[PDB]
Amino acid sequence: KVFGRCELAAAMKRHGLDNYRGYSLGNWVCAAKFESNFNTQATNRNTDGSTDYGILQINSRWWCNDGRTPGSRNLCNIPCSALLSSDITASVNCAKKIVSDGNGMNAWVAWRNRCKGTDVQAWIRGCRL
Ligand SMILES: [Au+]
Ligand SMILES: [Cl-]
Ligand SMILES: [Cl-]
Ligand SMILES: [Cl-]
Ligand code: NA
Repeated sequence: KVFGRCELAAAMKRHGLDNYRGYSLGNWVCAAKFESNFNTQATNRNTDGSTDYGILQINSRWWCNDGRTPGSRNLCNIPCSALLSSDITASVNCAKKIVSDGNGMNAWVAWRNRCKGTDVQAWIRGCRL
């Protein structure tokens, strides 16, 4: 599923991501945008063999289990395939855990290089929230 910009914002808020750990909704969306371009089915392989899944490109090294990432963890306790679902609940609960891990949203390289310090608010401009 490819979400609409305003559509994902709504979903993200309903699931309490809006301002979770102090990160405004617009930050979360800017992330989704650059991590997956709003497509719940996005997968991207990393050189180290781990794999990024979902709207937030959650990694198999620590957060989910794909059964193919030698010596990794599954800290969110979920098959990485739950992160490719049309319902974003799982991605959202795993992100809450990820973002609370000490480094905040830097955990998402794309957010740091493309969202951090930008007018993230633009991402929700217009949305009926
Ligand atoms: Au949802
Ligand atoms: Cl594994
Ligand atoms: Cl949803
Ligand atoms: Cl922080
Ligand atoms: Na795993």
